Amino acid sequence: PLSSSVPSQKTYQGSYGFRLGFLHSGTAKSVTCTYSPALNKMFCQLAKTCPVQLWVDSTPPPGTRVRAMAIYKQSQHMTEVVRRCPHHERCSDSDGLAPPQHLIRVEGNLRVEYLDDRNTFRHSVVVPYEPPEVGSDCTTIHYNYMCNSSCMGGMNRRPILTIITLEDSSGNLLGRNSFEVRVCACPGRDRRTEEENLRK
Amino acid sequence: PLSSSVPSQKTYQGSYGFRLGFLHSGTAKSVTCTYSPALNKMFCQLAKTCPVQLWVDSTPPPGTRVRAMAIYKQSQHMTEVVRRCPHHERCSDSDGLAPPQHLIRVEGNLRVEYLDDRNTFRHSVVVPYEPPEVGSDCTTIHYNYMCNSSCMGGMNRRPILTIITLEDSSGNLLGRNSFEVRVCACPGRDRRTEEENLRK
Amino acid sequence: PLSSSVPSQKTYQGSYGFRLGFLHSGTAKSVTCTYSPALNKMFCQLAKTCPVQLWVDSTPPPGTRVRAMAIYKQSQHMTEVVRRCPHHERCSDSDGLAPPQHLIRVEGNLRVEYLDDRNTFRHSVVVPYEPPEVGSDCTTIHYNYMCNSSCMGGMNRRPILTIITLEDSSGNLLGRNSFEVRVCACPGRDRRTEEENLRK
Amino acid sequence: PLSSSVPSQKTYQGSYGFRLGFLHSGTAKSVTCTYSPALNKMFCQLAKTCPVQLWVDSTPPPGTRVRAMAIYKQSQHMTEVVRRCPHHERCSDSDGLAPPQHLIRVEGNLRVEYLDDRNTFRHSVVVPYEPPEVGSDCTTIHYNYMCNSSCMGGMNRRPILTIITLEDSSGNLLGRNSFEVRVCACPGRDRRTEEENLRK
DNA sequence: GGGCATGCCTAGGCATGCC
DNA sequence: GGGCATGCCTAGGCATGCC
Ligand SMILES: [Zn+2]
Ligand SMILES: [Zn+2]
Ligand SMILES: [Zn+2]
Ligand SMILES: [Zn+2]
Repeated sequence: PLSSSVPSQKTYQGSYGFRLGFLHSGTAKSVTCTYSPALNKMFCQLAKTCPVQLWVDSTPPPGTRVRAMAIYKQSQHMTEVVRRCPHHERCSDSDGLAPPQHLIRVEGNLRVEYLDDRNTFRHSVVVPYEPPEVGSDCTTIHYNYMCNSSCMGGMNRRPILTIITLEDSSGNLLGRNSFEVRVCACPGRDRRTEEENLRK
Repeated sequence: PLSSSVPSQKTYQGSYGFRLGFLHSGTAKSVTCTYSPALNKMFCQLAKTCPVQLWVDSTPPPGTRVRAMAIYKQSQHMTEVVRRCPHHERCSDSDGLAPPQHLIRVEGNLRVEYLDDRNTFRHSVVVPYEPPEVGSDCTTIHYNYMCNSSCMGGMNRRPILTIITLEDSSGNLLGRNSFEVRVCACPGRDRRTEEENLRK
Repeated sequence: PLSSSVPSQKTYQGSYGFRLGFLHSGTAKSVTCTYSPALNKMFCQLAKTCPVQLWVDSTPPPGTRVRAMAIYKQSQHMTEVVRRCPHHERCSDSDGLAPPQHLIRVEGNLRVEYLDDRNTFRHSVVVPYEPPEVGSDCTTIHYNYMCNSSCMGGMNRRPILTIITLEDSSGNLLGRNSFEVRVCACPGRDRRTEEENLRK
Repeated sequence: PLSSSVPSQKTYQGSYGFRLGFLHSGTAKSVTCTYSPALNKMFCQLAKTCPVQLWVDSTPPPGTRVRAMAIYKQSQHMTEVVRRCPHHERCSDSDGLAPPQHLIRVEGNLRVEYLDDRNTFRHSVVVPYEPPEVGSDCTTIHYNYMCNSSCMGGMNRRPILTIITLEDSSGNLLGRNSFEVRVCACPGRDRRTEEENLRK
């Protein structure tokens, strides 16, 4: 169905200098997850690990949370809630934690929460923010996308954005970043195709 | 789910000399329904008209009915009921007569009945047999197939057979014929490919 | 654990001329199921369809059943019950019909029964025998093998035989045949290797 | 299952100047335990003795303990508790002291304790710290690793770190060090392979 | 229709156990 | 200990949708 609103996608580093980082995976045909700096776009396979690094200039307070939400990138689809297709919704692949209709999961976090917003109807997945150890320089979260961009009755070949927000314990906004996502069978092939088309 | 049984597919012309016939459509691009005599296989597009001719040596009694049912061709899948995938099942394309989950519809017949067999769980579509119209030596029935062979969560790229039975009143068997079906985007392309592969 | 007995493996065509047949699949590196006439040995992948044909000279009575049981081929292992390994036993792959510890499953048959013999401790899977369609010449049963021959804590790289018995309603021996089985990742590779080694 | 937390792996020599040392074993393939300074990685065979030296600049107080814990090295697996596979868990190889599911054991110490943390669900093995024997400069602990890195349903080919912590009698941190571990059939072969690949 | 768009299968060859 | 035994991963390439 449709949402009454559209989540802001404006980059906002905020007080803590919140930025995203991504691994340097190349574009081998079927690399599981690869990020394009040129496009600010992640290309990844269904249900595979997608590492996203959280960078901050200073450490946010305890109780700070990290939320991920997908929206359609094209303005005419923006009000449509991004959700899994009827087939994948029904298949038996829930990890015991995630609701069957949620596109975005976090893997390997017992404290994960899945929200179905009563007012906006938007799905999101939230985990507590954890600083890195004083040595290490960033915190990595591992997302799984549970449909292909092409799934009929679902994203139906429409591009999406993932919006990552840093929130305090009440859910107030601390920072925001985003990136485009294509979930597909051949991330390396598809990334090189879209990068080539930039020259066209 | 699974059926307790598998419908017989044995050709049986019976007392009335029941045979099927098909149009001579070629193998072009744009072609919505084309039949391969070499493969005894119909290639057609989703929700497009598929004419099947009923030929008989003599006219069956009034009350005679014509039933169509799909089964998976591969033996290991035979017990699985052929049905629409979750996406097409949910989309809003019912013609007001056909249940949403039935793969096979008859178009242009007010006296069409759709059965969901309580014992076998098989879907089928039945119309009254009408002797041929003045000038024709055959009665034509127009079927529509409402999922592609490739629909995930549905036929999922498994070939099917359509079994056409000539039945009497009680439902007893007067005759039987069958043909393979591929529902696909490019029937002409795919027909020529499979015919070529016959030489391989 | 150990069984008190060892099932006979003697070929016995019996009154009905019971024989097995197998498809002509080649030795492509990772063909899913391929049979070696030279070795009387099936090579197949885990959980993949393995067609076995039942041939008879004349039709056994209604109520006749077909049973499959694995035993270790090497004499010193013969008394050890063939079962799934601890890992596969625990994984969530049951089809709703087969107990988790059974190596051998039948796919696509609602009337399948799984037995855990109270006296011998042997596992077996049984289905009703169904004659061929009026035209057809044999009956095909589709087995799945749910561990690799190499599974540690399970078959642990020991070869097995599958024993197929034709039985009456009561369990009385009507006929018996058998074949060796290797469940492996690359059936074609492994079949060619063992066939080559015959010359060594 | 998953842990709610991830143990810190930051090196911390602390007040007592806590360091690890390892023997100079070469890579004669057969070798049962060999350490790579280039990789800070131990390569060892299942259940074989793995000497780890504890070095300190000054002697920690009586009641000081030494704890070992494994975690997955890859960030996406970090929250998954490292444990033995289902096969090795079930086999009859307990030394009378170690629980069957613990990956890491200490050999030759009657005062060994095995902990299954109620809050984190992590396994660990702890012994009292003993200053070196007179004439020795370090204290050697002998660990055994009870699965191969490749065990299916266990580590499943994922690299692990062993974290060695010096803690006081309350469990408070006095010092910490770590090393990567590969448990495998051919330590010398595999060490040379990974060292060679450093140049690639 | 002719060109893509885009998922699925599999042969090759690497990873890794075994005696 | 070198020679295999054997499962896993994925780039090549086809299957099949789309307009
Ligand atoms: Zn989907
Ligand atoms: Zn469909
Ligand atoms: Zn197994
Ligand atoms: Zn193990």
